[PDB]
Amino acid sequence: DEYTKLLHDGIQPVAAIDSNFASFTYTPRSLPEDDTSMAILSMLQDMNFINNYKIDCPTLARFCLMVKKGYRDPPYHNWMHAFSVSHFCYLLYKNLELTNYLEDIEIFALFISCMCHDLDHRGTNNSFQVASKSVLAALYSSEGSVMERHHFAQAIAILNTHGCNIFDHFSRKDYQRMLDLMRDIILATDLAHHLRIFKDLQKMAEVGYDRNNKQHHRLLLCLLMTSCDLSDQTKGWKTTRKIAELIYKEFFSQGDLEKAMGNRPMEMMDREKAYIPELQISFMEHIAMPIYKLLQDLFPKAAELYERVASNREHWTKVSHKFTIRGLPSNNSLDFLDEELE
Ligand SMILES: Sc1ccc(Cc2ccc(Cl)cc2Cl)nn1
Ligand SMILES: [Mg+2]
Ligand code: NA
Ligand SMILES: [Zn+2]
Repeated sequence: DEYTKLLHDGIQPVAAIDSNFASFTYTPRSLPEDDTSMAILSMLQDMNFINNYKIDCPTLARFCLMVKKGYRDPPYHNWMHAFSVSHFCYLLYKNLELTNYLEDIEIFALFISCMCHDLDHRGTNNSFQVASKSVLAALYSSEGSVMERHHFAQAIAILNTHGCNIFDHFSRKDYQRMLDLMRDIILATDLAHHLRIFKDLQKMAEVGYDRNNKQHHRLLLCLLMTSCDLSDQTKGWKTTRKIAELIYKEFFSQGDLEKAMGNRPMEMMDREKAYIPELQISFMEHIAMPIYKLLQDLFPKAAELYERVASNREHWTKVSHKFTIRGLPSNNSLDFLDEELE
Protein backbone atom coordinates (compact mmCIF):
# COMPACT_ATOMS: atom_id res chain seq x y z
CA ASP A 1 0.00 0.00 0.00
CA GLU A 2 1.52 3.34 -1.19
CA TYR A 3 0.07 5.32 1.73
CA THR A 4 0.96 2.95 4.58
CA LYS A 5 4.40 2.34 3.00
CA LEU A 6 4.93 6.11 2.62
CA LEU A 7 3.81 6.60 6.26
CA HIS A 8 6.24 3.84 7.34
CA ASP A 9 9.00 5.39 5.23
CA GLY A 10 8.79 8.37 7.59
CA ILE A 11 11.12 11.10 6.29
CA GLN A 12 14.60 9.87 5.25
CA PRO A 13 17.70 12.09 5.17
CA VAL A 14 18.95 12.68 1.61
CA ALA A 15 22.16 10.75 2.51
CA ALA A 16 19.92 7.63 2.78
CA ILE A 17 19.03 8.02 -0.94
CA ASP A 18 22.46 8.78 -2.49
CA SER A 19 25.66 10.66 -1.56
CA ASN A 20 25.36 12.45 -4.96
CA PHE A 21 21.63 13.29 -4.51
CA ALA A 22 22.36 17.06 -4.32
CA SER A 23 24.84 16.98 -7.27
CA PHE A 24 24.13 18.40 -10.75
CA THR A 25 25.55 15.08 -12.05
CA TYR A 26 22.73 13.09 -10.38
CA THR A 27 20.02 11.73 -12.70
CA PRO A 28 16.73 11.59 -10.74
CA ARG A 29 15.13 9.38 -13.41
CA SER A 30 17.46 6.60 -12.13
CA LEU A 31 15.44 6.46 -8.86
CA PRO A 32 12.75 3.73 -8.85
CA GLU A 33 9.29 5.27 -9.31
CA ASP A 34 8.06 3.55 -6.11
CA ASP A 35 10.71 5.53 -4.12
CA THR A 36 9.97 8.97 -5.59
CA SER A 37 7.25 10.04 -3.10
CA MET A 38 9.70 9.27 -0.26
CA ALA A 39 12.32 11.40 -2.09
CA ILE A 40 9.87 14.32 -2.35
CA LEU A 41 9.43 14.23 1.45
CA SER A 42 13.22 13.99 1.93
CA MET A 43 13.84 17.06 -0.23
CA LEU A 44 11.18 19.11 1.57
CA GLN A 45 12.73 18.08 4.91
CA ASP A 46 16.28 18.87 3.70
CA MET A 47 15.15 22.38 2.61
CA ASN A 48 13.56 22.77 6.11
CA PHE A 49 10.05 23.56 4.76
CA ILE A 50 8.23 20.87 6.77
CA ASN A 51 9.41 22.31 10.12
CA ASN A 52 9.51 26.02 9.17
CA TYR A 53 5.93 26.01 7.80
CA LYS A 54 4.59 23.47 10.34
CA ILE A 55 3.43 21.09 7.60
CA ASP A 56 1.38 18.12 8.84
CA CYS A 57 3.27 15.02 7.64
CA PRO A 58 0.23 12.75 7.05
CA THR A 59 -1.46 15.56 5.07
CA LEU A 60 1.77 16.04 3.07
CA ALA A 61 1.98 12.27 2.43
CA ARG A 62 -1.60 12.31 1.10
CA PHE A 63 -0.88 15.45 -0.96
CA CYS A 64 2.21 13.83 -2.53
CA LEU A 65 0.25 10.66 -3.40
CA MET A 66 -2.62 12.70 -4.89
CA VAL A 67 -0.20 14.79 -7.00
CA LYS A 68 1.56 11.59 -8.24
CA LYS A 69 -1.86 10.01 -9.02
CA GLY A 70 -2.91 13.18 -10.87
CA TYR A 71 -0.36 12.42 -13.62
CA ARG A 72 -1.39 10.19 -16.53
CA ASP A 73 0.97 7.94 -18.54
CA PRO A 74 1.89 9.57 -21.84
CA PRO A 75 5.51 8.87 -22.82
CA TYR A 76 7.00 12.18 -21.56
CA HIS A 77 4.47 14.25 -19.54
CA ASN A 78 4.09 11.80 -16.63
CA TRP A 79 4.97 11.74 -12.91
CA MET A 80 8.65 10.96 -13.60
CA HIS A 81 8.86 14.28 -15.49
CA ALA A 82 7.29 16.17 -12.54
CA PHE A 83 9.59 14.32 -10.12
CA SER A 84 12.76 15.10 -12.10
CA VAL A 85 11.66 18.77 -12.47
CA SER A 86 11.11 18.96 -8.68
CA HIS A 87 14.50 17.34 -8.05
CA PHE A 88 16.17 20.02 -10.19
CA CYS A 89 14.46 22.71 -8.08
CA TYR A 90 16.08 21.06 -5.06
CA LEU A 91 19.45 21.04 -6.90
CA LEU A 92 19.15 24.79 -7.55
CA TYR A 93 18.33 25.41 -3.87
CA LYS A 94 21.37 23.38 -2.75
CA ASN A 95 23.94 24.47 -5.38
CA LEU A 96 22.96 28.08 -6.13
CA GLU A 97 22.06 28.85 -2.47
CA LEU A 98 18.65 30.29 -3.47
CA THR A 99 17.78 31.44 0.09
CA ASN A 100 20.31 34.28 -0.43
CA TYR A 101 18.30 35.54 -3.46
CA LEU A 102 14.59 34.63 -2.93
CA GLU A 103 12.22 34.43 0.09
CA ASP A 104 11.68 31.04 1.83
CA ILE A 105 7.99 31.06 0.71
CA GLU A 106 8.83 31.75 -2.98
CA ILE A 107 11.26 28.78 -3.03
CA PHE A 108 8.68 26.55 -1.31
CA ALA A 109 6.06 27.66 -3.90
CA LEU A 110 8.56 26.95 -6.71
CA PHE A 111 9.06 23.36 -5.49
CA ILE A 112 5.34 22.63 -5.05
CA SER A 113 4.75 24.21 -8.47
CA CYS A 114 7.36 21.87 -10.00
CA MET A 115 5.44 18.90 -8.55
CA CYS A 116 2.09 20.12 -9.91
CA HIS A 117 2.99 21.94 -13.12
CA ASP A 118 1.90 19.29 -15.68
CA LEU A 119 -1.01 17.68 -13.70
CA ASP A 120 -3.49 15.77 -15.93
CA HIS A 121 -1.38 16.19 -19.09
CA ARG A 122 -2.81 13.69 -21.62
CA GLY A 123 0.11 13.76 -24.08
CA THR A 124 -1.49 16.34 -26.38
CA ASN A 125 -0.42 19.90 -27.14
CA ASN A 126 -2.77 22.03 -29.27
CA SER A 127 -1.59 25.26 -27.67
CA PHE A 128 0.62 26.96 -30.28
CA GLN A 129 -2.04 29.00 -32.15
CA VAL A 130 0.11 29.45 -35.27
CA ALA A 131 -1.10 29.09 -38.88
CA SER A 132 2.21 27.72 -40.19
CA LYS A 133 3.09 24.12 -39.32
CA SER A 134 6.80 25.04 -39.20
CA VAL A 135 8.80 24.35 -36.03
CA LEU A 136 10.09 27.95 -36.33
CA ALA A 137 6.53 29.29 -35.85
CA ALA A 138 6.29 27.21 -32.65
CA LEU A 139 9.80 28.28 -31.46
CA TYR A 140 8.99 32.00 -31.85
CA SER A 141 5.28 32.10 -30.87
CA SER A 142 4.49 34.31 -27.86
CA GLU A 143 0.74 33.56 -27.76
CA GLY A 144 -1.26 30.41 -27.15
CA SER A 145 -4.22 28.70 -25.49
CA VAL A 146 -2.61 28.40 -22.00
CA MET A 147 -3.09 24.71 -21.05
CA GLU A 148 -1.27 25.67 -17.83
CA ARG A 149 -4.49 27.11 -16.33
CA HIS A 150 -5.81 23.50 -16.23
CA HIS A 151 -2.63 22.18 -14.55
CA PHE A 152 -3.06 24.86 -11.85
CA ALA A 153 -6.80 24.11 -11.50
CA GLN A 154 -5.92 20.44 -10.90
CA ALA A 155 -3.42 21.50 -8.19
CA ILE A 156 -6.09 23.58 -6.40
CA ALA A 157 -8.58 20.68 -6.74
CA ILE A 158 -6.08 18.50 -4.82
CA LEU A 159 -5.64 21.18 -2.09
CA ASN A 160 -9.47 21.44 -1.88
CA THR A 161 -9.72 17.64 -1.34
CA HIS A 162 -10.51 16.75 2.29
CA GLY A 163 -7.31 15.76 4.13
CA CYS A 164 -4.93 17.05 1.39
CA ASN A 165 -4.58 20.79 2.10
CA ILE A 166 -0.97 21.13 3.25
CA PHE A 167 -1.46 24.93 3.61
CA ASP A 168 -4.84 25.14 5.45
CA HIS A 169 -3.23 26.18 8.77
CA PHE A 170 -1.57 29.20 7.03
CA SER A 171 -2.78 32.75 7.64
CA ARG A 172 -5.27 34.00 5.01
CA LYS A 173 -2.54 36.29 3.61
CA ASP A 174 0.13 33.53 3.42
CA TYR A 175 -2.43 31.09 1.95
CA GLN A 176 -3.35 33.57 -0.82
CA ARG A 177 0.37 34.38 -1.35
CA MET A 178 1.20 30.66 -1.82
CA LEU A 179 -1.69 30.07 -4.27
CA ASP A 180 -0.86 33.25 -6.25
CA LEU A 181 2.79 32.09 -6.46
CA MET A 182 1.71 28.61 -7.62
CA ARG A 183 -0.52 30.15 -10.31
CA ASP A 184 2.17 32.51 -11.60
CA ILE A 185 4.92 29.85 -11.54
CA ILE A 186 2.82 27.13 -13.22
CA LEU A 187 1.65 29.66 -15.89
CA ALA A 188 5.37 30.44 -16.47
CA THR A 189 5.93 26.89 -17.83
CA ASP A 190 4.11 28.01 -21.02
CA LEU A 191 6.88 28.57 -23.60
CA ALA A 192 4.73 31.42 -25.05
CA HIS A 193 4.92 33.09 -21.61
CA HIS A 194 8.72 32.61 -21.53
CA LEU A 195 8.95 34.24 -24.99
CA ARG A 196 6.74 37.15 -23.83
CA ILE A 197 9.04 37.84 -20.85
CA PHE A 198 12.39 37.04 -22.50
CA LYS A 199 13.35 40.67 -23.15
CA ASP A 200 12.67 41.50 -19.46
CA LEU A 201 14.82 38.51 -18.39
CA GLN A 202 17.66 39.83 -20.60
CA LYS A 203 17.30 43.31 -19.05
CA MET A 204 17.46 41.83 -15.53
CA ALA A 205 20.64 39.86 -16.40
CA GLU A 206 22.18 43.01 -17.98
CA VAL A 207 21.57 45.36 -15.01
CA GLY A 208 22.23 42.60 -12.44
CA TYR A 209 19.86 40.75 -10.10
CA ASP A 210 18.64 42.95 -7.23
CA ARG A 211 17.44 40.84 -4.25
CA ASN A 212 15.47 43.92 -3.03
CA ASN A 213 13.60 44.33 -6.36
CA LYS A 214 10.22 42.51 -6.29
CA GLN A 215 9.86 42.42 -10.10
CA HIS A 216 13.26 40.68 -10.20
CA HIS A 217 11.95 38.05 -7.75
CA ARG A 218 8.98 37.45 -10.14
CA LEU A 219 11.20 37.20 -13.22
CA LEU A 220 13.76 34.96 -11.49
CA LEU A 221 11.01 32.54 -10.38
CA CYS A 222 9.86 32.23 -14.01
CA LEU A 223 13.45 31.63 -15.22
CA LEU A 224 14.11 29.01 -12.52
CA MET A 225 10.83 27.23 -13.35
CA THR A 226 11.67 26.94 -17.06
CA SER A 227 15.20 25.81 -16.12
CA CYS A 228 13.65 23.01 -14.00
CA ASP A 229 11.23 22.07 -16.80
CA LEU A 230 14.09 21.63 -19.31
CA SER A 231 16.63 20.11 -16.88
CA ASP A 232 16.73 16.73 -18.68
CA GLN A 233 19.04 18.58 -21.12
CA THR A 234 21.62 19.32 -18.38
CA LYS A 235 22.55 15.65 -17.75
CA GLY A 236 24.58 13.36 -20.06
CA TRP A 237 24.02 12.08 -23.59
CA LYS A 238 21.97 9.08 -22.49
CA THR A 239 19.38 11.32 -20.79
CA THR A 240 18.96 13.71 -23.74
CA ARG A 241 18.73 10.71 -26.12
CA LYS A 242 16.11 8.89 -24.00
CA ILE A 243 14.05 12.03 -23.46
CA ALA A 244 14.03 12.79 -27.22
CA GLU A 245 12.55 9.30 -27.76
CA LEU A 246 9.82 10.08 -25.20
CA ILE A 247 9.03 13.60 -26.50
CA TYR A 248 8.74 12.39 -30.10
CA LYS A 249 6.82 9.20 -29.27
CA GLU A 250 4.33 11.49 -27.52
CA PHE A 251 4.27 14.04 -30.38
CA PHE A 252 3.92 11.37 -33.09
CA SER A 253 0.93 9.73 -31.36
CA GLN A 254 -0.84 13.12 -31.60
CA GLY A 255 0.35 13.79 -35.14
CA ASP A 256 -0.48 10.28 -36.39
CA LEU A 257 -4.09 10.79 -35.27
CA GLU A 258 -4.31 14.30 -36.77
CA LYS A 259 -3.02 13.00 -40.13
CA ALA A 260 -5.36 9.97 -40.02
CA MET A 261 -8.33 12.34 -39.44
CA GLY A 262 -7.31 14.48 -42.47
CA ASN A 263 -5.78 17.38 -40.52
CA ARG A 264 -2.32 18.96 -40.84
CA PRO A 265 -0.12 18.34 -37.79
CA MET A 266 2.68 20.61 -36.64
CA GLU A 267 5.82 19.53 -38.50
CA MET A 268 7.59 18.36 -35.31
CA MET A 269 4.63 15.99 -34.72
CA ASP A 270 4.68 14.61 -38.28
CA ARG A 271 6.91 11.52 -38.44
CA GLU A 272 7.29 12.06 -42.22
CA LYS A 273 8.72 15.60 -41.72
CA ALA A 274 10.37 15.47 -38.25
CA TYR A 275 14.16 15.17 -38.38
CA ILE A 276 14.78 14.56 -34.70
CA PRO A 277 18.47 15.53 -34.40
CA GLU A 278 17.82 18.77 -36.32
CA LEU A 279 14.74 19.53 -34.21
CA GLN A 280 16.71 18.93 -30.99
CA ILE A 281 19.46 21.27 -32.20
CA SER A 282 16.84 23.94 -33.02
CA PHE A 283 15.09 23.66 -29.63
CA MET A 284 18.43 23.76 -27.81
CA GLU A 285 19.73 26.81 -29.72
CA HIS A 286 16.42 28.76 -29.66
CA ILE A 287 15.10 27.93 -26.18
CA ALA A 288 17.26 25.79 -23.86
CA MET A 289 20.73 27.28 -24.29
CA PRO A 290 19.54 30.88 -23.83
CA ILE A 291 17.73 29.89 -20.59
CA TYR A 292 20.86 28.31 -19.08
CA LYS A 293 22.99 31.19 -20.39
CA LEU A 294 20.70 33.65 -18.52
CA LEU A 295 20.97 31.40 -15.46
CA GLN A 296 24.81 31.47 -15.72
CA ASP A 297 24.76 35.28 -16.15
CA LEU A 298 22.86 35.58 -12.82
CA PHE A 299 24.54 32.62 -11.03
CA PRO A 300 28.19 31.84 -11.93
CA LYS A 301 27.79 28.43 -10.16
CA ALA A 302 25.25 27.52 -12.92
CA ALA A 303 27.99 27.66 -15.60
CA GLU A 304 28.32 23.85 -15.67
CA LEU A 305 24.61 23.54 -16.59
CA TYR A 306 24.98 25.75 -19.67
CA GLU A 307 28.15 23.86 -20.69
CA ARG A 308 26.31 20.49 -20.36
CA VAL A 309 23.45 21.75 -22.56
CA ALA A 310 25.95 23.12 -25.09
CA SER A 311 27.80 19.75 -25.04
CA ASN A 312 24.52 17.89 -25.66
CA ARG A 313 23.76 20.26 -28.58
CA GLU A 314 27.16 19.37 -30.06
CA HIS A 315 26.34 15.61 -29.61
CA TRP A 316 23.08 16.07 -31.56
CA THR A 317 25.00 18.08 -34.18
CA LYS A 318 27.48 15.17 -34.64
CA VAL A 319 24.49 12.81 -34.93
CA SER A 320 22.88 15.04 -37.59
CA HIS A 321 26.09 15.01 -39.68
CA LYS A 322 26.42 11.17 -39.57
CA PHE A 323 22.73 10.10 -39.69
CA THR A 324 19.49 11.17 -41.36
CA ILE A 325 16.91 10.27 -38.71
CA ARG A 326 13.43 11.10 -40.01
CA GLY A 327 10.77 10.02 -37.52
CA LEU A 328 11.32 7.13 -35.10
CA PRO A 329 11.88 3.44 -35.78
CA SER A 330 9.08 0.96 -35.01
CA ASN A 331 10.53 0.28 -31.52
CA ASN A 332 10.88 4.03 -30.76
CA SER A 333 14.57 3.59 -29.77
CA LEU A 334 17.63 5.51 -30.97
CA ASP A 335 19.87 3.79 -28.38
CA PHE A 336 22.30 2.69 -31.15
CA LEU A 337 23.51 6.33 -31.07
CA ASP A 338 25.16 5.82 -27.66
CA GLU A 339 27.80 3.56 -29.24
CA GLU A 340 28.19 5.90 -32.26
CA LEU A 341 29.23 8.84 -30.08
CA GLU A 342 31.33 6.50 -27.84
S1 LIG B 1 14.59 19.47 -24.99
C1 LIG B 1 13.16 19.51 -26.00
C2 LIG B 1 11.96 20.01 -25.48
C3 LIG B 1 10.85 20.03 -26.32
C4 LIG B 1 10.99 19.57 -27.63
C5 LIG B 1 9.81 19.57 -28.58
C6 LIG B 1 9.39 20.99 -28.88
C7 LIG B 1 8.47 21.60 -28.03
C8 LIG B 1 8.06 22.90 -28.25
C9 LIG B 1 8.57 23.60 -29.33
CL1 LIG B 1 8.09 25.23 -29.61
C10 LIG B 1 9.49 23.01 -30.18
C11 LIG B 1 9.90 21.71 -29.97
CL2 LIG B 1 11.05 21.06 -31.09
N1 LIG B 1 12.16 19.11 -28.04
N2 LIG B 1 13.20 19.08 -27.26
MG1 LIG C 1 3.82 21.87 -19.29
NA1 NA D 1 6.30 20.22 -21.59
ZN1 LIG E 1 6.77 20.17 -17.84
